[PDB]
Amino acid sequence: AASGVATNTPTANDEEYITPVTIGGTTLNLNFDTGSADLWVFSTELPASQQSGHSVYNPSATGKELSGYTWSISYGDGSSASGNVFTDSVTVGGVTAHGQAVQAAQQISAQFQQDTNNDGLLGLAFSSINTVQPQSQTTFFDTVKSSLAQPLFAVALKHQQPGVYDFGFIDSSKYTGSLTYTGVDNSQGFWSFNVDSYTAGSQSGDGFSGIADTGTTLLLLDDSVVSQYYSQVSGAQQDSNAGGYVFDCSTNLPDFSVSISGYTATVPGSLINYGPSGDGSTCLGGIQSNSGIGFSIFGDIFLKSQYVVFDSDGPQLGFAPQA
Ligand SMILES: COC(=O)[C@H](Cc1ccccc1)OP(=O)(O)[C@H](CC(C)C)NC(=O)[C@H](CC(N)=O)NC(=O)[C@@H](NC(=O)CC(C)C)C(C)C
Ligand SMILES: *[C@H]1O[C@H](CO)[C@@H](O)[C@H](O)[C@@H]1O
Ligand SMILES: *[C@H]1O[C@H](CO)[C@H](O)[C@H](O)[C@@H]1O
Repeated sequence: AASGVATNTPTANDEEYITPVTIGGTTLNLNFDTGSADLWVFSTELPASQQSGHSVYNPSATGKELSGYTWSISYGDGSSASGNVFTDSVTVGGVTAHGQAVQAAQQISAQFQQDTNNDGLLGLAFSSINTVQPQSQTTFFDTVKSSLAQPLFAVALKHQQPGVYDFGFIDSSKYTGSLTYTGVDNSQGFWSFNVDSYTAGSQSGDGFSGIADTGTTLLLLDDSVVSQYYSQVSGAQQDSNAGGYVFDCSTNLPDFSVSISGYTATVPGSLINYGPSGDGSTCLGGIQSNSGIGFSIFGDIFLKSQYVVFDSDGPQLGFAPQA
């Protein structure tokens, strides 16, 4: 049976996490994304100027076209990418997926044109929302999961330290105490779970649903919850140059917790200071608005507090405080 450890590294301020992936013998640095289901890469089909600063996939060297197949994906922040499809050998953490669909980029939006930190994305959401047309393809995980010792993966994302993606096994040294599991709703292709209640510092409220999303930087919550949280942060104000609510970097931030099948998942206030806001001299908050979508995005700010098991049996999510 197979298993492996893929090492992730955060970019500056932990904006995204990058993990090396070998595709047909070329290693690319990809953004592992439990919020989407596409494995797409910068490729030799992009204009040369857009290849600069990246490792790129050359499908002609090792890939096998999926004849007449295309892909086009659009993400929450407005970014997008599109192209055509080849199958190839894809190795993550020493685990090789043979005949894995690799989505070669022909077009990339401005955001990807300005991010030289990654060479594309490796989706880890359910394969049902893979965007390949006319028939969707399986993610790296779904391709290999019956070959793994257990059909799961697990993630430790850290603040300014390398972390792990564990494929096919649970590393019990990555958390304190025992895991608490909660059922997953995969009906929209996400690792969606329910929280029974929340605590935003000195205030608490009713539950909601959200998705475990390694591809999103922040913890995105309902505006009511954001407002409740920052009402407790002295001098907090919206700064559109920075991305949302900002505050003095020396601020002692309240904790944020959620109730998950009787387990309290707590994000310490220290992790809710995302980093210098950029423009001037404030820091950006790790909690921000979900734009009114009616569910929450449990992005990297939250994940840095937990070890999280993504188990296809169920499916279910397992949580415990990171160690
Ligand atoms: C259709 O699904 C997706 O796009 C999923 C899930 C989602 C659900 C509901 C709403 C938004 C997103 O998002 P994702 O995690 O695959 C996707 C991947 C990214 C590389 C583009 N992330 C995002 O779109 C999110 C925003 C979001 N959720 O609306 N993007 C980010 O967090 C971006 N972060 C910043 O700009 C940093 C700044 C916030 C300090 C990104 C560069 C990583
Ligand atoms: C993950 O699990 C497999 C199966 O036991 C091992 O072979 C591998 O070394 C790693 O521990
Ligand atoms: C990724 O790298 C880190 C340290 O180099 C981990 O220890 C893993 O085993 C992977 O090799």
